[PDB]
Amino acid sequence: MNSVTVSHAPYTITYHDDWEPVMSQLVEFYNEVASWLLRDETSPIPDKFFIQLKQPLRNKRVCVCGIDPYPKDGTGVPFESPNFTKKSIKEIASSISRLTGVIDYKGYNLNIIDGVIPWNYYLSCKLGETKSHAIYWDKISKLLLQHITKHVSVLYCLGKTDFSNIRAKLESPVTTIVGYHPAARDRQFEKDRSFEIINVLLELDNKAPINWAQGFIY
Amino acid sequence: TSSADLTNLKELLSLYKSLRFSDSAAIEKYNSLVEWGTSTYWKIGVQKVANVETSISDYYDEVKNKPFNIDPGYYIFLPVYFGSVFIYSKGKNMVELGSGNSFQIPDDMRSACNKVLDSDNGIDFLRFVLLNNRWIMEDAISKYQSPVNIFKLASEYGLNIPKYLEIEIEEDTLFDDELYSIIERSFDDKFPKISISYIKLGELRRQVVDFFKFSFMYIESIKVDRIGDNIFIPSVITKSGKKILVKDVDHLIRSKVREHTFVKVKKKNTFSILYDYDTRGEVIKRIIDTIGRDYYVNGKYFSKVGSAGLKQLTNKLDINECATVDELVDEINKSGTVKRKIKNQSAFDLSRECLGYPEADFITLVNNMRFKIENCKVVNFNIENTNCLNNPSIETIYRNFNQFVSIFNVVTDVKKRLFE
Amino acid sequence: GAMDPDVRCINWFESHGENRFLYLKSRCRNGETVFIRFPHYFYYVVTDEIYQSLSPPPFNARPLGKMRTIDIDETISYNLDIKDRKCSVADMWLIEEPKKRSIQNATMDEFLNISWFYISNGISPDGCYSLDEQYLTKINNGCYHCDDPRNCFAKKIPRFDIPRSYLFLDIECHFDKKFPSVFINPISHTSYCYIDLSGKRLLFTLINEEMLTEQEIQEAVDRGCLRIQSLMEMDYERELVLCSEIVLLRIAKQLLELTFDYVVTFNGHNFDLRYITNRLELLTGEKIIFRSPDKKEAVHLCIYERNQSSMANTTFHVNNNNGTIFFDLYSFIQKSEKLDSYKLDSISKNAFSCMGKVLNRGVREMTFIGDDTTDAKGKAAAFAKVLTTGNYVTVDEDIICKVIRKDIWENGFKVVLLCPTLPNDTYKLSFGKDDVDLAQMYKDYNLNIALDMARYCIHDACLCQYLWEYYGVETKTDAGASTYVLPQSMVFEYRASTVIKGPLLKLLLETKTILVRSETKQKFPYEGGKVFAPKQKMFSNNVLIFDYNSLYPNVCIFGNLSPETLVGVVVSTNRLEEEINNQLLLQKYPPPRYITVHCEPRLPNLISEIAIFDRSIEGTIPRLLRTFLAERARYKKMLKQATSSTEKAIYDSMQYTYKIVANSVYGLMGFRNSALYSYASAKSCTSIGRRMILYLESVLNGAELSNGMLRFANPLSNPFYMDDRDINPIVKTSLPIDYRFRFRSVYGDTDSVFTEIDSQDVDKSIEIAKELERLINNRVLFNNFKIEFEAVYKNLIMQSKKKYTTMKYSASSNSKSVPERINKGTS
Repeated sequence: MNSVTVSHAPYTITYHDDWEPVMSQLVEFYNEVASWLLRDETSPIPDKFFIQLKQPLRNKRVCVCGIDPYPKDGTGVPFESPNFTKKSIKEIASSISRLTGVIDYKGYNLNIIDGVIPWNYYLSCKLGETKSHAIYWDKISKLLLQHITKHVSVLYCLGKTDFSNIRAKLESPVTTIVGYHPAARDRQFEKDRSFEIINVLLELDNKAPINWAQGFIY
Repeated sequence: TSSADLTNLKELLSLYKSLRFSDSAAIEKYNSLVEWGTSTYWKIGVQKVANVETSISDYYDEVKNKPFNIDPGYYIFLPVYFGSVFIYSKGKNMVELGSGNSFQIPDDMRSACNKVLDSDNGIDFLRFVLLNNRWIMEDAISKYQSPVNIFKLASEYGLNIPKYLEIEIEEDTLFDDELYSIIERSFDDKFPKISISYIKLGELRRQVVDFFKFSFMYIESIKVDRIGDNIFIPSVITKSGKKILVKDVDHLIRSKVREHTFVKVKKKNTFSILYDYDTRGEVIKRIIDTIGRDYYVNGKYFSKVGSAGLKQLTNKLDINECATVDELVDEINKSGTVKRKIKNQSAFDLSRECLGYPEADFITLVNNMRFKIENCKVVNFNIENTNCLNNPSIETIYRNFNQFVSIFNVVTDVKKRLFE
Repeated sequence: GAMDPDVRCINWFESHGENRFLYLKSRCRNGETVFIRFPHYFYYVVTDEIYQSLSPPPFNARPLGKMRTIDIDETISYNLDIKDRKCSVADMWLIEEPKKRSIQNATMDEFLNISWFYISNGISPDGCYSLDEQYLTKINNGCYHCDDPRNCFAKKIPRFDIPRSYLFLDIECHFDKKFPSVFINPISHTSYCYIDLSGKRLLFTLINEEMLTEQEIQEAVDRGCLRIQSLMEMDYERELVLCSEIVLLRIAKQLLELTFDYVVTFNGHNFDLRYITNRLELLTGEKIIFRSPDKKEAVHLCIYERNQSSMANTTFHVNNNNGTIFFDLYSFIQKSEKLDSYKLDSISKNAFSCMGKVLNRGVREMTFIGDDTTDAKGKAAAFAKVLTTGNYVTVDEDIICKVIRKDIWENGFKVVLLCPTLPNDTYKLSFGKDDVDLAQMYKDYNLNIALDMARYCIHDACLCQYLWEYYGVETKTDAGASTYVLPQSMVFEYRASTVIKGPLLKLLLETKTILVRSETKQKFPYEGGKVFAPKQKMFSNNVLIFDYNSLYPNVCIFGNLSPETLVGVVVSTNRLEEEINNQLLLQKYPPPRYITVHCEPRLPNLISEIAIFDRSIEGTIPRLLRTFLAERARYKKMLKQATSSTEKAIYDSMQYTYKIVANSVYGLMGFRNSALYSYASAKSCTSIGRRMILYLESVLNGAELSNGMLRFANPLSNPFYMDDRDINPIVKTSLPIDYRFRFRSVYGDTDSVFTEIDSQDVDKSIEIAKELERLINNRVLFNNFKIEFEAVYKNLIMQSKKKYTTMKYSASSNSKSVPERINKGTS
């Protein structure tokens, strides 16, 4: 782990050595955007804006991309709810249970599966409003996503609309699966076969399939 | 995203798993699914191929070059023969191992394979060996049954099977030349046996052994032996008269055999086979010039002038032999599918088929000529390029290119009279 | 008050809400801008069996009659057992459906439903119609409910003109060293070019107080400037109104909201308009708010970019639905132009460029005048129009000098320029690269610099109206509306293979021909990479330039090449089967009905690929191409039958739009992602063009004029099938017997053929060319092929198709005249 000082909060950004070639441009962009970002309250807090940089990627293969942190209960861990109360992760647990048969469980963390890195495109959002803070974030978001897809085998995106043109912003072609967001109407995310397709494409890449059950906590 | 996409991915992955045991149809479908996947998901771990390396080494191991030990369980003994090796799969045809092509096979063997594969869903493939135009199904692998029930099924279906030997081993014995010879004799066949395939009940992998030693001898002559209608198998002898065995004329070219020289050969207890891995344009003409200009590459055989005629049309047509062009159309009407076969192909197709003409050589030679054509029939011809004459197949096929043009006009007027 | 039934369309667009509609922005003559709502739908045609087989009734359906269904697959054949083209005649029905009732088997799916709306209602895009009040129920103030467009657009009326409010605008922002960013680089100054319905060329150039001193602000207020600090305090008529960034952006928001008819910018939808968006959100909380006229939606400003491929390019746009075709100059001009650069300097250089006559000499300030007769009747008027604002002039195309004093009356200008005194006969005045370092002036920003750069920006944003009437973009856009059968909003927004589908659908609805495909395309393009090499570079004689009147657009009429008149493509792998098939085909399909065409073998193993086309019936693509060239000829005739200047606008635009659309068909035939795809069609069109080019070169090379008869190297025989013309390579020449001259073909690429004449007398070249055009058109060419002589190049120094210079002589001139000096590719 390495840490780097920015011109504003947190003034210290810890990251794993995989993220090393990103730090300079990340620092520049944040020093540019920080105060106007600070103009609103964020979920998670500004202090949490860089807990997704310490996670190593060399053992991460399937990147589950979330467009933004939640408007409330922002904790910096993508899709995460400390009490497992978020509807999105509830649907995620439902689909993974249906694939895996796990009838009884208490929670599901996407961050405790080897090969899977839950990820945020836009690092923050304003309280109760989605993607309003994307404007200050564009450069940082694109930077992080490109550095990530340098390594991750599979890119999965929750929400077809919010990920309409993620292909253009990312230069190197990569295994990309664009799926429903869990907030999709008529339970179309239940109909989503995303994870099985993900495992199949991993095997097509001669890669280890994801044991999504490891994310379950009983 | 869709479960249909999931099924497409599963099918493509299965095709990727079964790609050595593939054909042109399987390769085409695999390429199409790869295209769809790489367009949809912007990247796919597998790409397109065209050569298609075919191998069964996944079911076999490294060959035993020295005595080894056996002990547990029961063993099923199957022999390894000499000649061209082919593999027949589900919905696929015979393909030559290593250089997979679309070989031509009779209908009896084809129908027997079709029925023995339609009997049940659990057959990986059917393994066949061609030796002196004698089809021999050597083995067939599966994950549920054993090459005994399918062997009985094939025996009652009409195609030959090797006598499978079932033996039980209890003590620790060193499998050596003596026991190898004993089991070889236990099969009781006069065909060449190069190796032994022994399997254990439950093990999918099948390992083979081959005991041999080096030997060197003088080559006195290379001569063809009549083993079919217009089909002659080249062969060589020794000073003592020993018979050296050959798979294909391709092997002879690949071996760079020299007249009145010495060669290396790994000799078995019963037979001996010359060793390959000794260019092609040089050898294909040197061997013909040694044997004589009046020898043309008759497929995998060497033939004389091959003056052919009408009955050569009948034999490949598999119709009643006749020396009259009038009889060439009578039974065709009574033949429900012979007329279908003739009509479906082109005139040039039947022309090349009836005369044993290699494709590439003939096509190049023709593309080095000039022609006069009247009433859909060739009336004269002339060489446009004499550089093709460097290739012996070119000049030899030209020597009887009169045979080709005669049979070609005959075929065309045959089509015309079949209209009548 | 009341509604004026006489209206003209100036903009169409489609909605964005759950209930989507068509809102039309029309203009009455008296000065009204009226909106009409049209319930949008979805459009499909199915075979009548499918129509009867669907139980839940479609909302509305209309049959089109029994239209034959034509398969257009390409199927190679190694011999002559070529199957007849699949042809099923059946009745189709056109369904008007509100919801995406996707059907497994529905036909005509590759089009756009708005084109179908146009054709279904017969509503002409730019057409002025006498709308029906009984068919127009008022819903909003200015918006009306039109349920039945067919019975509403009942009576059409002749084209008249209208007052249109072309707003413009363009700004500048203080960058540091890198590109100006909204978060870090503030606005330097904006400058608008408001043009209301009155035609008042209003101006106001706002300047940022923030990056200047309050004392400097007071100085400027004392020097003429008016200062306001709010949105309510603004008056348009002043020029330098001063305010801070919040005030500037609030006023801009008040502006872009306005129900404008057009809005123009250079580069704007990518950098500048988005820049207002982001800077106004960063400082204030009010996104720029566009609204539908009927007050049922309210989108916010949206920047999105749409790609194209046919050089990798991207085009920005904004899907505001207020009513204003939020135009741009950069992308559209780059679509119309294949230029060395598209920097605004170069576009101005090659838009307004008038010749000068020296008036005053001495010191570094020289005064120049240009009257209407200085260079040409017309250059002076426009150039004086664009010399109201500009500051720098490129004299002699390299002397970039700043305007010191400009005097313009109506038809000409007098200008004092800071160019060194030099006794010269004349000069070329140009707007090339500008000589102001905005970066340096920003690095040393002050008051006087602020005012001068404010004038710079007002120039940069009033150039938009000048280019808007130079490139006739309003007229070309209204031409695109009724040509491509699109909304005016998207005349230059789509890609070619999409736009061509309008007239194609009209033609198909006429001939009742449907093009279907059930097989998958294959992966090979239409081009093989043909390279042309000139015979020589330096020419010691005159070169007669001969062109071709729409080479491919006419070829596709001659041979009837198409997808439904391509009966087969025959190949054979070897020479014997090659010749066998050759003679067999020459027997079976006899001329003149068919035509045997040689193409390139598509695969390495093939060597001869005969394409066989039937000219029995003029198909769809040939018929359309004949219609295009015929209508272009008709409009270019009507261009010199009328005197009203508005006519000399509309007819020029329609003629040029037809040229652009017809010329492109050869591409959309061979483009796998085009609705006109037939691989053999493109291959044989290229082949026929190649044969014609080689034929003409053989005709002219080796040709010598014998006394009074022209004796060619080769006879005048048709290259394609049996010919009844006098193929004699001796043709009577209408020149005196003393003429004896020889021709040596020197270059022809695709449609222009260079002809060398064995002399340097350009006048004799022109005379011989005048006779030669008639000679070619009456003896050598045939059927519908026609050419027209282009130019005479004496001292021609060419290196390739693009880098070449010469002294071009016009046919209207003689040896003792003013030749055209051409120099392209000079750096």
